[PDB]
Amino acid sequence: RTWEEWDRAIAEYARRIEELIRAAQEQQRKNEEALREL
Amino acid sequence: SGIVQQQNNLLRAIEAQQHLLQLTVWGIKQLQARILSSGGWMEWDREINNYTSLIHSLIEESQNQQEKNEQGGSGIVQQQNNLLRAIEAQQHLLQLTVWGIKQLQARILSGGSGGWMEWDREINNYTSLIHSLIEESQNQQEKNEQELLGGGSGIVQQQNNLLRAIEAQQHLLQLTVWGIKQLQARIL
Repeated sequence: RTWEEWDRAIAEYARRIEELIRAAQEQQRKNEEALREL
Repeated sequence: SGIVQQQNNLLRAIEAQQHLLQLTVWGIKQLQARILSSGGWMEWDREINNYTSLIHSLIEESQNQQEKNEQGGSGIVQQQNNLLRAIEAQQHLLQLTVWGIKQLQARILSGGSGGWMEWDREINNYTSLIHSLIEESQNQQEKNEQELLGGGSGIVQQQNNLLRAIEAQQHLLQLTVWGIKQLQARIL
């Protein structure tokens, strides 16, 4: 690869992780709540 | 199921972090071919390979288990073990890239100025934090493996632990990226 491509792949993966983490955070809350109700 | 779905979210975070980590290994390798000709770099390479193959094996196994689990709850405790091992392995691999960035940085830049003292502080802070989170997850994991056989209270807790470890790992990955970028702009 080139360094321009690398820069793009970096940013894309970073954006994907930030999204996954936001989704995991939301699911954690939904699970902890459902667990509190039970 | 929210629990199974959370396992999937974590596995996929690890997976994507693994590609980010491999990208940093490559950027280091480019920098190292431009700056050096081994002085510990032979060993470093062998270590990079070893951890990389182990992470792949743990990721693949976790992929296996994610399939079974999708539909008592032991397959999710077992998967959690593999996710934790993947995170530990990734942490080792990230430490290797930290060693690599420092070696190269010392050849071409003084450690003062340019955000490097801060970079060093922040690396030490999140290294300590992720080691504590890993320790807490190992305690929780051993407890979960005991409470089975024989519910899903420590399962949800462990999801929380693993998530926090992932998040700290992401901070460390952002730091290594910044370090590599500084070196690239400097001599490439």
